[PDB]
Amino acid sequence: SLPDITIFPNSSLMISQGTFVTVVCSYSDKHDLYNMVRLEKDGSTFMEKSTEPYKTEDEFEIGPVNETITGHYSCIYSKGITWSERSKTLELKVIK
Repeated sequence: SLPDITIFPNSSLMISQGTFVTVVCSYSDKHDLYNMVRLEKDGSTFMEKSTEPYKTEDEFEIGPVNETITGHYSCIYSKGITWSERSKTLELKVIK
């Protein structure tokens, strides 16, 4: 194999205007328990859908991006009104 590189901190990403972004929400171990997944942006629901029946990843394609896409994002998995769990938060900054 070729070498790899990883840099920290990596929670804040730069994204060019007109880019297509893919957000991959994932829930190891517990995915079958939750029937909805939502992408939260800046404290409110941005996109949502039913979870995949047979994979543990749920993708949201966001593109082409503009300035409205700048913000903080997290994935929340839920069932009904009572149960929900959230991921870490990532920051996107869209640049022109």
